[PDB]
Amino acid sequence: RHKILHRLLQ
Amino acid sequence: RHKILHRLLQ
Amino acid sequence: MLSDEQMQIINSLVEAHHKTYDDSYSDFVRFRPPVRRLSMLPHLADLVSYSIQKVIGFAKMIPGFRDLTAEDQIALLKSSAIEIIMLRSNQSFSLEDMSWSCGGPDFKYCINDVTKAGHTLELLEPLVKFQVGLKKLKLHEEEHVLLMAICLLSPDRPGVQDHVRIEALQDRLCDVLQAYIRIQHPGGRLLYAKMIQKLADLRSLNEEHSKQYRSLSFQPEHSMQLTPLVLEVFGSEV
Amino acid sequence: MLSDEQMQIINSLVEAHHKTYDDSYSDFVRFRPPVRRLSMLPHLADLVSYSIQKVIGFAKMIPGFRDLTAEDQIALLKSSAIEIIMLRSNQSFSLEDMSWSCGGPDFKYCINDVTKAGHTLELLEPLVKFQVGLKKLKLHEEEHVLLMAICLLSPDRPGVQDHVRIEALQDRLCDVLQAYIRIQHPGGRLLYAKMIQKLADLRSLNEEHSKQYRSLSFQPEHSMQLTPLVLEVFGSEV
Ligand SMILES: C=C1/C(=C\C=C2/CCC[C@@]3(C)[C@H]2CC[C@@H]3[C@@](C)(O)CCCC(C)C)C[C@@H](O)C[C@@H]1O
Ligand SMILES: C=C1/C(=C\C=C2/CCC[C@@]3(C)[C@H]2CC[C@@H]3[C@@](C)(O)CCCC(C)C)C[C@@H](O)C[C@@H]1O
Repeated sequence: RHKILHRLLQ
Repeated sequence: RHKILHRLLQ
Repeated sequence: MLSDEQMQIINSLVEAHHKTYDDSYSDFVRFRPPVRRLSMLPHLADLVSYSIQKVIGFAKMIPGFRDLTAEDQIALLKSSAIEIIMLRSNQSFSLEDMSWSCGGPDFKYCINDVTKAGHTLELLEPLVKFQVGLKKLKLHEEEHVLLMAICLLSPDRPGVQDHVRIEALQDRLCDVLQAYIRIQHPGGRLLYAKMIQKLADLRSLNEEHSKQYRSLSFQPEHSMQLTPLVLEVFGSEV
Repeated sequence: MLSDEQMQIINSLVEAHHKTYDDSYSDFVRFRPPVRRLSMLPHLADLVSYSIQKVIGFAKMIPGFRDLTAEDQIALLKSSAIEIIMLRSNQSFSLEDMSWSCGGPDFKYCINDVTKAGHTLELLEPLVKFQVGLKKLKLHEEEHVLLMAICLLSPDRPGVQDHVRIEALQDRLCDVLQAYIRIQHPGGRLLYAKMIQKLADLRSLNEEHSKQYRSLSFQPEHSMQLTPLVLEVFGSEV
């Protein structure tokens, strides 16, 4: 579920 | 479903 | 003449780009080294992964992007990432070499190097002609960054939900750009139209890249050389 | 005295290990360079990923492993991979430096370098004492490879189905090892017991590594620096 994208988007 | 492992195990 | 709101937008986008594009390219030494089958895939996988992080950072500083829902931010980045990378790479592209030159011979990428990452001329021919024509426009950095933001904030992407909000944001940036060219770019009478055509070219380049990325990702021997971020962004998950 | 079957097994395992452990370490230059937060995680992620591929290649040449079902082969590799890596790394470990020395100062890993990949002394203290005690056994390469195969073919791993088949295979290798020490290793009266204790130590090292890998993998900022193969092998999927 887009774990890296979510984190980088903060 | 362990796509890399399967391929490397041939 | 430009308003304080339009002008503030340009300031924000130029600073955002300066914060996320490092002209020294000193970080490139941290990538898996280039090797000149698919010998260049490790190095270019790291280059693209590093560039996705920069595009995420650029997007976060676009006025209004952060205010979108996380789902829309993801939808926009997944569809547009490869296009923004192709746009932003023009800054290292060189007409005399027909190559991307990133501060040193080890980080000079020619057409042949990219074939060594799995790509055929069906992608590399239009990609290089795209870089050439974009370089010939001799865009001001103000226009370069507006075009990246306009590309990013395109509402006609699969997965977008708040189409109306994103279209308004994109319309504002398009008006900034059209105005800027009118007042600040002499001889720019036909420039706005040519830049919009470049956005259409990117859609076709996106389509071809997705075909060839699909080939790579269906072979675990090669997909294992990618990075987690690349697999997530270029992946098909919803 | 050893039989032709036992002896053939030793031949197969030694050749398998020679084919999958390159004493020149020349491939290490292809990893993301070492940097001395978590500056060593990229380089050590690539080292481990490269090593997992070698352990897979070693396992495929163990007599009987290929004949297991794919599901059992995966179950064994996912549970044992980190243990085989810890075992096989003893060949580069050095008692005078208390470090792993891989043909050059850039590829010399001390305790401090490993802390720069997220690990605490709860793992590094037992790991280094394990390397020391294993190095003091001064194993013949025949014994070193038998111990890796015995570790790999352990039936008491989660997910294993054909427990009976894998136990028989492991019993055969244990008998080869015990015999070999009896006939070929002078002063090896207590060696078999000490090696089996090392297998128990590895279980505890495995447990501690899994805790600390769980920390790393739950933070996307760090898990994104791993490789697809590492995420798949050290991951919890079934
Ligand atoms: C990425 C950037 C730069 C170069 C970009 C290049 C040259 C090399 C080839 C590139 C990257 C091409 C853009 C897409 C293409 C590409 C089609 O093989 C990418 C495919 C990736 C692969 C893993 C499937 C350098 C600098 O300007 C920074 C900028 O962000
Ligand atoms: C991997 C090998 C070698 C060294 C291994 C080392 C030294 C460095 C630290 C290592 C790798 C440790 C074993 C586990 C540990 C480790 C606990 O941080 C690994 C954790 C990985 C991270 C991504 C979570 C060199 C050579 O003998 C080849 C052999 O296969």
